[PDB]
Amino acid sequence: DIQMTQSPSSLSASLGGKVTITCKASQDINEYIAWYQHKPGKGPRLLIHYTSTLQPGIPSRFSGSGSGRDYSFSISNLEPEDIATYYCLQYDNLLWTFGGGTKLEIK
Amino acid sequence: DIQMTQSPSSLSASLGGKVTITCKASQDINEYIAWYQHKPGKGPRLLIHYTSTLQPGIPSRFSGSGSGRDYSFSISNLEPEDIATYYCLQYDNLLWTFGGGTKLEIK
Amino acid sequence: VAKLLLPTLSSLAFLPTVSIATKRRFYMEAMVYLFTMFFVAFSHACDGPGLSVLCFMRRDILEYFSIYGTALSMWVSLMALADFDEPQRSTFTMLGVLTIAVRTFHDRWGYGVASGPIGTATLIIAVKWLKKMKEKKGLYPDKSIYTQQIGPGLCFGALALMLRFFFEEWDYTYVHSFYHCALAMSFVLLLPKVNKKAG
Amino acid sequence: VAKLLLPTLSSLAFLPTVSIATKRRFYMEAMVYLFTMFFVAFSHACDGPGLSVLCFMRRDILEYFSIYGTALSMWVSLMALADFDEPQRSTFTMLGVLTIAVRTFHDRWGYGVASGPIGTATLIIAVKWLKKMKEKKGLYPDKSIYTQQIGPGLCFGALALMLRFFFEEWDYTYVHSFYHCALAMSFVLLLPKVNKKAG
Amino acid sequence: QVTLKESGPGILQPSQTLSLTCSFSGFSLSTSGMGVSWIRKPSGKGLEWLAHIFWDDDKRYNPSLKSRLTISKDTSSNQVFLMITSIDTADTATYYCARRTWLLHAMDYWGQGTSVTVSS
Amino acid sequence: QVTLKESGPGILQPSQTLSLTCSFSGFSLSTSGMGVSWIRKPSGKGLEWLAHIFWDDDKRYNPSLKSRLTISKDTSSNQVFLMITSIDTADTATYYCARRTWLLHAMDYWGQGTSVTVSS
Ligand SMILES: [Zn+2]
Ligand SMILES: [Zn+2]
Repeated sequence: DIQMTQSPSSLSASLGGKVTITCKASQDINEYIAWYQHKPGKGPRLLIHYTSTLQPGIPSRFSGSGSGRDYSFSISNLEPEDIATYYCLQYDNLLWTFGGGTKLEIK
Repeated sequence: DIQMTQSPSSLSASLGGKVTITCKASQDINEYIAWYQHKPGKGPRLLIHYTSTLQPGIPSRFSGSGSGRDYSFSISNLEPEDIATYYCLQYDNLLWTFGGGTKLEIK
Repeated sequence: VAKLLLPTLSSLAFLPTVSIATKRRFYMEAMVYLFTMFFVAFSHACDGPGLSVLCFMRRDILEYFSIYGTALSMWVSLMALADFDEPQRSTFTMLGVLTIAVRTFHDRWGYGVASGPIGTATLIIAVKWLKKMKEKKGLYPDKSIYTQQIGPGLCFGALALMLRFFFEEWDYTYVHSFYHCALAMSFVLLLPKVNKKAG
Repeated sequence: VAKLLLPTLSSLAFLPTVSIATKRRFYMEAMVYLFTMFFVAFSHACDGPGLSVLCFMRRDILEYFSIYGTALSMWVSLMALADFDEPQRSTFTMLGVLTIAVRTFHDRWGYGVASGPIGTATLIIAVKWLKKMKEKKGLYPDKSIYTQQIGPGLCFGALALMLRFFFEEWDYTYVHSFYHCALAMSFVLLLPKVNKKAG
Repeated sequence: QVTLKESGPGILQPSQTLSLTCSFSGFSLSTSGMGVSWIRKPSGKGLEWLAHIFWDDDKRYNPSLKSRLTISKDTSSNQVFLMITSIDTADTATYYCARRTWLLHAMDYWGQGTSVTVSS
Repeated sequence: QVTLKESGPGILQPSQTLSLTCSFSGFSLSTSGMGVSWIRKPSGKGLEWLAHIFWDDDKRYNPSLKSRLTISKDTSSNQVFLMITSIDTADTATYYCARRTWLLHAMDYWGQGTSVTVSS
């Protein structure tokens, strides 16, 4: 399989601030990264797929970028509703792997 | 630098037998491998360079092969005079590295 | 007068194509557009009564290389979209060069000179992508690539072939100038965002 | 009679070249030799009174593609020896195709059609290797590659150009047949032992 | 609407085989190109993929666990079943099922998830 | 013939700088393309490269040790000198000098080597 890594294991950030949750794959995965929000005690939501494309119904504050083993998830003007755990999903293979996940928290 | 690995750290072999001291580089080194014999308590000799070319004055029993991060040194009909420690040298960079070295010994 | 010069002046429509192709590390595709841009500009310059006296190569050469260069631009812009590995890349690049050369030589004014390469490039792409869809159990090029590159790229492709092969019956000043513009857009759009073999 | 057929029969001298080139994962170089082998065989077949009635393309095409194909074989056999990376590979491959095409079209019987590509390929090689010698503070291609590939490859290269450009004055039956044999050896020898981009 | 629901035993003894059910709603896995994935989260760990099942009745498993994973479906009862063999302390987790599409391959709807733990 | 000879203190205290001499014979390092390499073997370890010096008076060092390596030459006395700073227990070794050519870049003649150890 392909091991996936997220740089902040936890990220303290101010309400109305910005974050850049950064991710490294073990090898090239051709921009087949998707970013999830796991709200506590609930089913995750898909925010972003194919590195940058937002899911319909997502506010434009969330935005992903990067290509070739390094991808970046970013929340703009982050609300108290954004305090949740954020996972990347590598999906270039049908052998999927998630990142370790970032427990984003209020500063 | 480039880390170099030799598979047998020591190799017990019969007098008049054959050996295949096998070597893996950490990355592609373009057949710039050279094989040395360190006779005990003496200055080493160059046997083989650019993976396969024998040094002039070497018996044809010694022969090297391989390409692209995996090279093989081989002694044919090995004499009691061949009982010595054998090192590969990676020399694609001017930052040279030796293998861990094989202490070949009589069985 | 403008109605003689416009087929020459509009031949600079490929200058966005080469400046974009070089910016994206597509240096082979940049050569083929720049080569085409020069030979298409000279092919029309020697045709136009207002400036035909300037040019230094015989008509036989310019006619062949403006047509061959164009058909090879349509080829390498599509094999850039296919994005093969080695040694299939160099192989399918070479298949275009040799086939388009012989075919353009045999009959250059026959529409087959464009249709053969586009047909074969579309088959070679369809073989790769239908293998890759069956491998991933999903739409292989992301719905973004269909809606932003392939869709618009082949939309300008359909416009370019219609302007050249049909609406040439009505005009050669403006229609052929709009053909240069339409075809430059197909080359810009069918290129990927970056050369993955160089950046 | 044999003295008419030998320039056609000796055109199979490139069949070792393509069968060796494919065996070494050099599939682009294999195309260019196979293409050259076919067009050189037909170029002489249509020339020979014993069998000229068989052939199906006009002389104008076969003459151009036997000469262009030959000069491009000399090019890709040398850019295989240079062994560039990306995007310089595809770029320097394309530089040969476009330059040899235009030059062969302009004057094909002028010796410049071979001399330009060999001269430029030798300069492009000399720039890479003198950079790589200065980087390593040593003889860059191993003394084996000089004594087994480059030395013999260019030795048959010198023989091939001498047989074609000088000893054609004495004969066209045997001299031109020995030229096909000499040139097939240059293509076999100047290829590396394996395509490092494919195996 | 699209909705999923996981179900299972919740509590059981080690060295035992369990069946986890996922019921699907708003769509059917009979649809061409449609799939379901099963993902689990061990207590105090990141997410970990388990299994796939598809429209064509093809299947896939996490190769490190493939020796004790078995997945099946009943489209007549709008359900997928994942059976884990030889359950142990590492299987103290929340288990999820997620519906994957043909156009976006990354799973787009998850169920709420269910707890699984081994105890005596 | 071609011959090399290492020389040095043999024994010294830790936290001190030492000079190791290599005298060369049968050739001169004045020759275009010619070089000398210094390699060491710590007691009970594989070989480890240290330093280079060349015909053009260019130099190179093992980057992990580059902070305490200094190499120089005197072609008038047919000699190369390698100075190690801040000597420690890891420098308990046999030190070798090896002549490298222009045609074969891998060093083709070695000296017999000399012992170096730190003690009180
Ligand atoms: Zn035009
Ligand atoms: Zn011929």
